[PDB]
Amino acid sequence: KNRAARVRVSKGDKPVTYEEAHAPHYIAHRKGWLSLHTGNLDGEDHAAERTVEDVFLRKFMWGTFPGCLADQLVLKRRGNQLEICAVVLRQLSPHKYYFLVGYSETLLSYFYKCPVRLHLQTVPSKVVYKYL
Amino acid sequence: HYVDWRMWRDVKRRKMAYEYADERLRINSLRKNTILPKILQDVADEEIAALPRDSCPVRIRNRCVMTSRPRGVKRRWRLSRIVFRHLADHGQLSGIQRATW
Amino acid sequence: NHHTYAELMQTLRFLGLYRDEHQDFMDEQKRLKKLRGKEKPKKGEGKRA
Amino acid sequence: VNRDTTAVPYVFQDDPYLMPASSLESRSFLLAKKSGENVAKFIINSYPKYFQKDIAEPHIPCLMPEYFEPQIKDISEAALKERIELRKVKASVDMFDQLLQAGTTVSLETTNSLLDLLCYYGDQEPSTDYHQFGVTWRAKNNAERIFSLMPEKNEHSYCTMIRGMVKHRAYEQALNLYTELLNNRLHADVYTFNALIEATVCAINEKFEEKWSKILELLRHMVAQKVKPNLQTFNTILKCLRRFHVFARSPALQVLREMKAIGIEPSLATYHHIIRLFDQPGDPLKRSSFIIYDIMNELMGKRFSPKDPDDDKFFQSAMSICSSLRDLELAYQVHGLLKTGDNWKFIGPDQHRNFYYSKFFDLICLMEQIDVTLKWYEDLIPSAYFPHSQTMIHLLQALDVANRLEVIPKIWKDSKEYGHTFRSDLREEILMLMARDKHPPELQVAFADCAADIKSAYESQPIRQTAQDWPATSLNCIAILFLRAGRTQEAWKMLGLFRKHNKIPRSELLNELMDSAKVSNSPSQAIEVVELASAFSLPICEGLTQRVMSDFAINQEQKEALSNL
Amino acid sequence: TYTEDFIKKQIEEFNIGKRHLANMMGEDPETFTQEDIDRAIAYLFPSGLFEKRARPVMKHPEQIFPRQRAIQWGEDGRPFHYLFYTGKQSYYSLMHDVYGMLLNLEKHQVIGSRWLIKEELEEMLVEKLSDLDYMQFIRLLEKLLTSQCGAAEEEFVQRFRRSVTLESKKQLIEPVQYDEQGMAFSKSEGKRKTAKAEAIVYKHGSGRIKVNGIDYQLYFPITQDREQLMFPFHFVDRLGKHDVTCTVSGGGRSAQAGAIRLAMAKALCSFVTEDEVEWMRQAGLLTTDPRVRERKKPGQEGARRKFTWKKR
Amino acid sequence: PRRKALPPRTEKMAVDQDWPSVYPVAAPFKPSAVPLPVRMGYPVKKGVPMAKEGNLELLKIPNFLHLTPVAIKKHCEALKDFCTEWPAALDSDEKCEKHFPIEIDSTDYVSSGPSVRNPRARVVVLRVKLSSLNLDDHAKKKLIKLVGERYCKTTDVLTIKTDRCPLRRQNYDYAVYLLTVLYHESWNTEEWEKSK
Amino acid sequence: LGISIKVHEPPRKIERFTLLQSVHIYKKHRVQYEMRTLYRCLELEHLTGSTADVYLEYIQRNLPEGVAMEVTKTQLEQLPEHIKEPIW
Amino acid sequence: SFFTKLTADELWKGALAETGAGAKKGRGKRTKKKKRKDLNRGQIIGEGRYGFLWPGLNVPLMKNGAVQTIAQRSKEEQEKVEADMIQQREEWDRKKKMKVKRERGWSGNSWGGISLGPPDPGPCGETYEDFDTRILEVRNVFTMTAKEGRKKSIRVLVAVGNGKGAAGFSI
RNA sequence: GACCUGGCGGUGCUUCAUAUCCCUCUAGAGGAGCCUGUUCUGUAAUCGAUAAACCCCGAUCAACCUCACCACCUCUUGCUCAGCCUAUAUACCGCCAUCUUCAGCAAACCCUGAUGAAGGCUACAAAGUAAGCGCAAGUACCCACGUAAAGACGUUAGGUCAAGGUGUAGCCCAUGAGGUGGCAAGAAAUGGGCUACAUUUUCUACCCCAGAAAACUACGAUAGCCCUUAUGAAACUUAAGGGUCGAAGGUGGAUUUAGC
RNA sequence: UUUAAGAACGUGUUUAUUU
Ligand SMILES: [K+]
Ligand SMILES: [K+]
Ligand SMILES: [K+]
Ligand SMILES: [Mg+2]
Ligand SMILES: [Mg+2]
Ligand SMILES: [Mg+2]
Ligand SMILES: [Mg+2]
Ligand SMILES: [Mg+2]
Ligand SMILES: [Mg+2]
Ligand SMILES: [Mg+2]
Ligand SMILES: [Mg+2]
Ligand SMILES: [Mg+2]
Ligand SMILES: [Mg+2]
Ligand SMILES: [Mg+2]
Ligand SMILES: [Mg+2]
Ligand SMILES: [Mg+2]
Ligand SMILES: [Mg+2]
Ligand SMILES: [Mg+2]
Ligand SMILES: [Mg+2]
Ligand SMILES: [Mg+2]
Ligand SMILES: [Mg+2]
Ligand SMILES: [Mg+2]
Ligand SMILES: [Mg+2]
Ligand SMILES: [Mg+2]
Repeated sequence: KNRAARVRVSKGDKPVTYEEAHAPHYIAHRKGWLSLHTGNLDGEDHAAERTVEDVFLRKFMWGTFPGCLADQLVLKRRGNQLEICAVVLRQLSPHKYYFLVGYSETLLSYFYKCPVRLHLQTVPSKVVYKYL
Repeated sequence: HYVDWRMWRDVKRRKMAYEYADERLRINSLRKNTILPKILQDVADEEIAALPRDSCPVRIRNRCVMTSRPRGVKRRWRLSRIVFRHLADHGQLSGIQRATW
Repeated sequence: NHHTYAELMQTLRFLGLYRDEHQDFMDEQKRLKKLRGKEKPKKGEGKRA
Repeated sequence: VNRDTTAVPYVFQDDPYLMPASSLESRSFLLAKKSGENVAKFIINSYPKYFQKDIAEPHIPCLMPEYFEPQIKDISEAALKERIELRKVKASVDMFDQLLQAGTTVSLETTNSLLDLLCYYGDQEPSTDYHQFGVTWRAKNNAERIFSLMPEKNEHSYCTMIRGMVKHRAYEQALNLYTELLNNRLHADVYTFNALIEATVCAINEKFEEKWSKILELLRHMVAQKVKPNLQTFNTILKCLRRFHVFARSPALQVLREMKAIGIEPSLATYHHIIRLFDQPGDPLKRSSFIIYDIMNELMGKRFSPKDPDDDKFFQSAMSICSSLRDLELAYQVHGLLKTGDNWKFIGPDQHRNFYYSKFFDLICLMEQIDVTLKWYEDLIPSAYFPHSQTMIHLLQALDVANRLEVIPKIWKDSKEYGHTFRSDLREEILMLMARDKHPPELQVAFADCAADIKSAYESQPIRQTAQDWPATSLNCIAILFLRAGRTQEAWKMLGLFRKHNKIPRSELLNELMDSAKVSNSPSQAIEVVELASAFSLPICEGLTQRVMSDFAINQEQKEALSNL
Repeated sequence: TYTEDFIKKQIEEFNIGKRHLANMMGEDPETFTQEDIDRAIAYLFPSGLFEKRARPVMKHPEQIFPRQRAIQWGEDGRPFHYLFYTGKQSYYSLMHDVYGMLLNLEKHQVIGSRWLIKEELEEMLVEKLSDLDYMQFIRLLEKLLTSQCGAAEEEFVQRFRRSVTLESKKQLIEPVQYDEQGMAFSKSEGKRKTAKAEAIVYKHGSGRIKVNGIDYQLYFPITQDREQLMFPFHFVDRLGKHDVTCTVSGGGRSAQAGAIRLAMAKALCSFVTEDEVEWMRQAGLLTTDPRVRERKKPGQEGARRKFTWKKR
Repeated sequence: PRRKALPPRTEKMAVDQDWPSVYPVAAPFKPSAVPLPVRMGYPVKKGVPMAKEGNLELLKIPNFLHLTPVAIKKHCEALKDFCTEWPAALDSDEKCEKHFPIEIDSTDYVSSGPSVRNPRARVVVLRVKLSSLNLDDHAKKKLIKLVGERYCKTTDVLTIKTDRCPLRRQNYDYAVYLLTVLYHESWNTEEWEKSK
Repeated sequence: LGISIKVHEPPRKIERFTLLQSVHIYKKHRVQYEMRTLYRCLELEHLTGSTADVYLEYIQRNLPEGVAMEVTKTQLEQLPEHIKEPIW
Repeated sequence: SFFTKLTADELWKGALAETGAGAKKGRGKRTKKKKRKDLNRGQIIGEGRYGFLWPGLNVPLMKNGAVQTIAQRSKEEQEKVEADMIQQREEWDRKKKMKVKRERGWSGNSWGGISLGPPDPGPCGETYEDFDTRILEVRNVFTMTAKEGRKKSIRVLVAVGNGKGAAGFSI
């Protein structure tokens, strides 16, 4: 049987998100892409460096906002800029969110040598597409 | 903090081959011709063969940058077939989708 | 450069700014093996001689 | 594009949960975002090696670690200059002795560069990421020690030493050091003379007539040494004259006229020191009115550039003058001057911005028509400043004046969205206005739907230190607003809270309770009205009870009513 | 579940958002139809997802949310319909009405139309139906038609019939054109495999054909290929009456002929009668051949062949 | 108690407002800012598409909310002061090649990332017809033999492509220099040419 | 801005490649992927250095995510001085 | 390396082996089962080994009306925080180990005689607080299936009563 | 002793299989040579897959490197707040094979069997109602066709601890690390494939109206031997080309594969 | 009523405001 990126069915008590409920054969039919850049276009270059940056960013933000991310990130590149768009929860205090936005935006700008901006969208609880 | 020693040995190899790249280049130019005397070409055959082994570029291996896998690596992303699919199947690679036709 | 990535996030973890769920895993297991007696021996002064 | 009125300042996260509601959040949210940038710079400059790799093309110098530590470890003339460029007071001075002890010739342009570093910070280290009252200057300091060691002293030597003393409130010592300058056949610069004017007045608290003569001497010396004054030279004069509010009024204009004579354009700070001086806590304010009107005509239709550090403090004061004068046609010129070109940047920091828009908006509601006052409330708030509890009050006192009490149910919603949900003074002025007079059903039902929200705030209070307290007027108004609306059921449940908290009910609340009972024709309820007022021993109750007994009362209840008194 | 009050609040957000969307695009909120909303949502929120049901959509709540049955009992608890306890009050109230009209008839005494499909009947009745239930209802309707149904009965039966758009398998004639000299001709196109051909057929000629500027017998040495070129004209008895000038590109030897055969036939339909064009169609001269090379699969030697299988 | 989220500011917005002021530049989709009941997602059995609140699919879209027609027309109205007028004389292309017989081609590449470099940006191509040059029978015959496959007899165009040097200003100079030594050597006649 | 523009859609390009489905053995079973590259060419005409400097900056800045650009600029020049007449 | 590190849900899902071939047909003894532990329970955002105090995250932003600055706990004070974190851990853990003396029925390991409490309330405002439930028999019965084989199912017998003549049983 | 469920039956009846069971069509395999894998043997000298569901399989790839093997030598807080290709795939995640060239899995309620394991249909209707998963529907390629993709719950403790990660256990002057050099062969058997045994052929021109060749100088090696070149620091060894050589083979046993 | 057709080692697969 096929297993990649499939959430196995259960009794019906397991909540899943939209992206987590669709398998790889829906990536351009019912889903989009979580990262958007020009590396993988015909005749373009540096698709390997943009991928290592993505893998590190998804882990930096998972451990920098522990237990706060409601759904996967969305990385966006427009030339030199790097836009991180995240959906987070409302448990943490806003005082601490503003601290981490400025700490991460700055730390990552000096690491990757590019202007970095972070966009949060708070939701009360993790959105549920269906129950498996 | 690399994946394994096999990876660490290739990092060193890529570093030593970058230092002697020009020195090796200049010597081979003498050997790769029919113009200069054989006596001189014979001396350059011994000078480049006395260089350290790790300076030779053919001893470099394109491993995966995440798992250190020597085979099954896609050169454009520098990843193994197993890691590439893990990222492509989750929609983390821009433009990469499954083919059907 | 894996040194930078691993040394950076090792430092950020001691600073309290990065939470590595993977180290916490193996740090908790390595703590339960000391209570069970499976502790790493002293170098040089090992079981063999 | 233009400012978005529905939004908060760009710097904040455009998200309902992260938006600053109150004015305290607005300032505490940017201090935390500034604190994360500082925590990251600490980590970037403490572990440079992780961030040295540069992949950017073209190179970005502003995104690379800074190196604050000295690299030339040898003892030489060039090794000390590198420790003076990093502002290393302790290392440079402790290393200057070693260089001096060795006997190596030290250039005069190098020893003068050390005095500037010492005369500015006062032999103290600058502030770093991590390691008011009184006179900062000290006698036991290196500034005076090294000054004696020097074998040769030029003009700059004294010039930079006199300015370091005045900066640290060493006025008395600076004047003593200036006497030596004149003894050495030397000439000071404009900057040194500027600090000398501050020492004259601040040294002694004498009468103005003596001070004015003193100042004119330095000016006559400035022209006697071929020294030309600058804008700062004139600004200090006005800033110093502030103490003598009344007397300095006329001298001030002479200083202003003088600036115009030499073709020195007064900046925003110059006009700031004038209005503060002329402004005085007086009722007539005849002179203050005439001054400001002339200044605006001069400033009208101009674009300003930064010249003096206090140029920003102009707008905050000018608005205060218009508020004290209660002149709105003048405030439109002061604010209309703040929008031209790029003068909007001179408004100043937050605290100056919050105060500016308070005096400004509070004067709008009071003076202009209500239809225009509400267009300014949609533009400024919240995009410009977060209001204070007082502004909401003044705005409420304008709706009363315009007989537009149908907007009150909206001003209470916005107050809670700005952090005024638990402001006692505010809730005590919104209820009285709604219950002051009877209104049509449609309008009387809205005030109750808002009075039910004001009532819930009293029930849930953030401060649990003290017991829940309900103001007398509040309970008096919350209950009467249920009756007029039609919520009789809820109107009788508030009766227990009156005596529970020993709060006196007004007669108008009791007199109107009659109809509610009469419409119901339930004598039992009618007695409850009598029983409550009797507990408080109100005189209206006894006379009221007789009328109720005439209209509706059970025989058994009539006898009990008299005995209860 | 979605209540009636909830739907009513969604109707008010669409109306307001419909006025904002026109303010963005600079249109008139009054004359802003649903076609303009779909075009403006596709510019602002561009999605190329192959599934159109997964793209951003801003429609009317009456087209998004599924239709739901109204409440069937009041406060007291009595249902509103006498066939409630059947569970199919709508389906059986229909069967009761139809069977009542069949009793009255006994007492006093299609090409475009298609019977309502099952899935379309549930929407009308707002009820879940089985297959065998659908057939029973269809049997009464047909039985109703056979009898001399009255005018009022026909209107009822026409609520359960749906029109059908009957396509026409009639070739489309090309417009005859005129050149500078004044000769009449007609142009068409053919396609076989990867070969694509454009043919120009003159009304009057001496049976000359030129492919890419070369006479046909030189361009097609193989006899089979020339037989294909002759088939269109021989079938209609017009050999040696027209002059053809075509240009074929791509494909191989035999694919270019079939591509040319098709174009010549399509362009030859303008100089013949309708009955002949129909005959050309029934002979396979106007149909594009869809048989194209099939792709090879991984784990296989070819499109359909498999690797040699070893049982042990 | 717990901190509650404020209502979205879409409610305070009016219909006859100025949208460019809300979304002046490119920014992600903010449901608390966009006053539209837009939905996205594949619906479940007897369900409706997911709403904008919390939707990640709308965050993946590179929206064009900052580029409404109203803004474009308003943006370009402010950019007409930077532009210059095209010579009315040079109406067609035949008249452009009569006064400007040389055409320089150069390509620039825009790609995401911190580095803007691209080795394909150094290439420079120079095309010019030989009918616009002051050549005679001999010079023209000799010039066509030196350039080789750079000259197309069908169009009578000389094509010079330079990608030797790092920068694009150097390759431009190299191409002009190549065109110059070709023109002059073509005019020069040597003795060996007699043995044709 | 008063510029002539023509638009055409060049044919797309699809680059495919196959990979093994399993981590070990099971050669027969593989997974196929593709990257689809779609094009759109905008042919402008009769511009000046300043007009192009503005228009390009305007559209380059608003270039969306995942969209590249290849700008081919065709400049008009005049014959150099040395080319006017021969020296020999 | 930093790129070869997974998440907790992936680390625990593999270590517990809850879903495996051993779990399906009674191929694993339940005497020593591995128990999941949440490692983020008692972790605070901003706390590290070095003892740094980041204003806004670890400690209050302003102190005495003034914004704090970056400070680091002393060795003596930072060591007192690590030992105090341990006590909260062991205590928290201890509670779980502590076992309640559940009232046994006819026997220690038997199910008969054990009470289940009052039945669940009905939707239309029906409650059975006056009723008491008690188990009579718990049997493990099987049926053979084509794909899985032995299919284990539970058969339970209970009784309910109010103490006033009303009683009933079910399966 | 009597039953429930399932499985099995060289168990009955009936209807069917569509490249599938039989008959029937087309080209092949099994014979020879070569390439390549595996098994045995051999060697101081890896591991893994290994009925269907292994055998040009992990490898879209091994002259050193890769490399984990062998011999010899060398280092010890060691590139890592160490390390281990050490044992365990019968502890696991992860990614998969297989039935699947299937259509069923099943929560939650009701009812039958005297309230047993269990079972639950008849349409002119006799107790079943059913979320959800899958199928289907949709989408991709040139459509409505077809091909892909998809394909649940489970079955084979099926494959993989040597992708990486990891539980348990074990090593820590060595089961770790590094260097130099070296083995990867063939008595033998076998799987898969390539080229051939020729005349619908061979050579040349041409890319389909030609001329020659045609049985011991024919057809026929991508083999051997020699030489040269390409890559590389390194090639009797890898590849390409030339020369030389002109072998088996004369359409292939039982049996056997694929294809609408 | 209708040819023949053998065999498959032993265990283990379910609970608790400037000033
Ligand atoms: K054969
Ligand atoms: K064979
Ligand atoms: K074979
Ligand atoms: Mg498969
Ligand atoms: Mg290699
Ligand atoms: Mg084939
Ligand atoms: Mg016991
Ligand atoms: Mg082997
Ligand atoms: Mg084995
Ligand atoms: Mg095995
Ligand atoms: Mg195979
Ligand atoms: Mg080797
Ligand atoms: Mg070796
Ligand atoms: Mg080892
Ligand atoms: Mg074993
Ligand atoms: Mg297994
Ligand atoms: Mg398939
Ligand atoms: Mg399907
Ligand atoms: Mg096994
Ligand atoms: Mg021969
Ligand atoms: Mg040969
Ligand atoms: Mg060589
Ligand atoms: Mg036997
Ligand atoms: Mg047996």
